Amino acid sequence: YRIXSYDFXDKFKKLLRKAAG
Amino acid sequence: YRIXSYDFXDKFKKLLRKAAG
Amino acid sequence: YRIXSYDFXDEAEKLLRDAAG
Amino acid sequence: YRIXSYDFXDEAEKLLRDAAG
Repeated sequence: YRIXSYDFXDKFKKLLRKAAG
Repeated sequence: YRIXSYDFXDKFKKLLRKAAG
Repeated sequence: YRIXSYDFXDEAEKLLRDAAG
Repeated sequence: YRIXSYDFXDEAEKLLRDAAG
């Protein structure tokens, strides 16, 4: 899932992890 | 925030609402 | 990942695929 | 919207802008 060459998919998955325990 | 003509931004905002109280 | 009983995690993945292909 | 004290809401908006323009 990318916008151009930016991997939104990857960052969103990392954000879900960051936001959790 | 769109992928092509799809409004991801709008659907994501609706999902945050659906997921909450 | 969930909010209460709401499957936020899975719903977000569904949105990612629905907004893409 | 937050997860505990984590500002999930705001972090997601930041990600949306970071992945775009």
